[PDB]
Amino acid sequence: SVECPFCDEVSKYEKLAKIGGEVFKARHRKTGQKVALKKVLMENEKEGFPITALREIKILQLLKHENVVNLIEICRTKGSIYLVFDFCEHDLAGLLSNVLVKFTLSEIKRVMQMLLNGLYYIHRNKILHRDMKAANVLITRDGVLKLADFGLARAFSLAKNSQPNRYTNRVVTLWYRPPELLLGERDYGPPIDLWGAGCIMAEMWTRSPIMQGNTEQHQLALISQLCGSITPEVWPNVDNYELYEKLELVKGRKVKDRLKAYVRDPYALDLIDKLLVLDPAQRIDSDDALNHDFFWSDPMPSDLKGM
Amino acid sequence: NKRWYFTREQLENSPSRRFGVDPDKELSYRQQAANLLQDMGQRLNVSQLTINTAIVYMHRFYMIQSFTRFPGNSVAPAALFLAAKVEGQPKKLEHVIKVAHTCLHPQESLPDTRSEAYLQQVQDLVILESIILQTLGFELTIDHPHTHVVKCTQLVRASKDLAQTSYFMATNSLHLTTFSLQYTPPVVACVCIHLACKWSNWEIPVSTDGKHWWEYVDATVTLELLDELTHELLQILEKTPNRLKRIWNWR
Repeated sequence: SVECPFCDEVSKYEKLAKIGGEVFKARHRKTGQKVALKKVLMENEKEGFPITALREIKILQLLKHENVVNLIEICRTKGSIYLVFDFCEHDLAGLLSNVLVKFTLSEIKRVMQMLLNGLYYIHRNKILHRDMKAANVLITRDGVLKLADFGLARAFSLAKNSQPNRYTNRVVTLWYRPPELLLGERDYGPPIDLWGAGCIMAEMWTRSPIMQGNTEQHQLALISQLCGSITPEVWPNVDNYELYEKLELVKGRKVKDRLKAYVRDPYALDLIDKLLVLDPAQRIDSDDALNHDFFWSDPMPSDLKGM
Repeated sequence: NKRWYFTREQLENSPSRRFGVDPDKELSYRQQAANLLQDMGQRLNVSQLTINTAIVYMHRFYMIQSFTRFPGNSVAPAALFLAAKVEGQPKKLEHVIKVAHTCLHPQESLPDTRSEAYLQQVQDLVILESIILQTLGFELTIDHPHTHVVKCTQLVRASKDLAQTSYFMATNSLHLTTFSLQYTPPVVACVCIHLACKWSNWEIPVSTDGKHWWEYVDATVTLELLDELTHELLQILEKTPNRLKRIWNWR
């Protein structure tokens, strides 16, 4: 037996149920405190401990914020490893799909405010989440929103000294994946996360992912039927991409028009329009979005506890 | 935040001491692990930062475990494999194992990469990496004095020379001492700049106020401490053959 002061055995927790990629809900055996246990998958891993897990851990250990999921500790098994997180009862997908659930404008304001605040926080810390979707947005029993699942997140940098960034391009789920990525961009930044937020905002009313593509080409056509067509006029330098016309695009902004039915409030629609902006550099950022008159109107943001 | 910092008394009663290893012997075991890490690290073509990270992993690992139980020659390669993954310069498992083998046994020749023996040492490495991760409680993000050196040198408008010598002091401070287990990286960085100034016969002008330069780097630092730690570091440097030669002005 070897000494192990700083990695407790997961036996301190009692496994209750697969809520998830193996995710278990569990209960601390002494305090009753609820947690989520995420086991580290070693399917093959012919290179010791998975570098991606090292990465995710480094990032979770960095990010400590009210609207970001909280890694409590790492547990061993005596061999496997489990990431232990503060437990969250609900997740946005489960709520947006359950018809027995209804948001007022005020609580929706509240949701979007916590979400944009989480993004602002992770970006201020030089992290890209890269997996924006409703199912990665958690909500605790007391109505606090938390961003989860950083297994696809990545640190970024101030890419100067004339050497553009070479980040991975096949990142973020298709329905939430921003235009930049679909054209093969590798020098992208925080705006990719902001784009998905757009899709989710609309999802608060459509109760369903606004843009569901078969393939990437289907995603781009579908995206175009809402946001207009790509053009060096709308998006200066768009030309620069090797897949511009080489991808059989359609020359052809019904964005505010197609959603008027679901989302009633003008400011909300304006904000969604400023999130779902084609040119990433012209796309609203988390700071200005939090500032949008949408959060500063009569139906002010309200807690969710109630519901 | 004070989990991996120790008092001199904590350093005296290390796990290795408790198994009959002299202070001096244990210190020697540490210097040898750092030497092996540097050799392997150079051959694998990782950065000094990665070697350094692996060295801190090692230093901390031996505040929890005993050398009588875990030999430097086993822990070093795993620590380096891990540090290379963590610092974004991943080296293949077989690769680190091959280089480890040539460093430890220059005259032997690699086993059949098909043998039960080789398969077992690959599995031993993976196992040791898991043990290291668990001893460190998966706390893998390490801060080095070098970061603070860069910043501070500029903050005294030092010659390129002086800056080069300061980084050299920092790296040797990792190989030769347990400063990383006792003092924060910014403090160590002050120690290194201080020794570098004395060694280069450089003098940092008293600030316009009457505030010393180091006061802009870490508030807890005092001249008494600086002189004590530079004397300690300098003493071990004098015991290391050819080491000072590298920074000795030969003109």
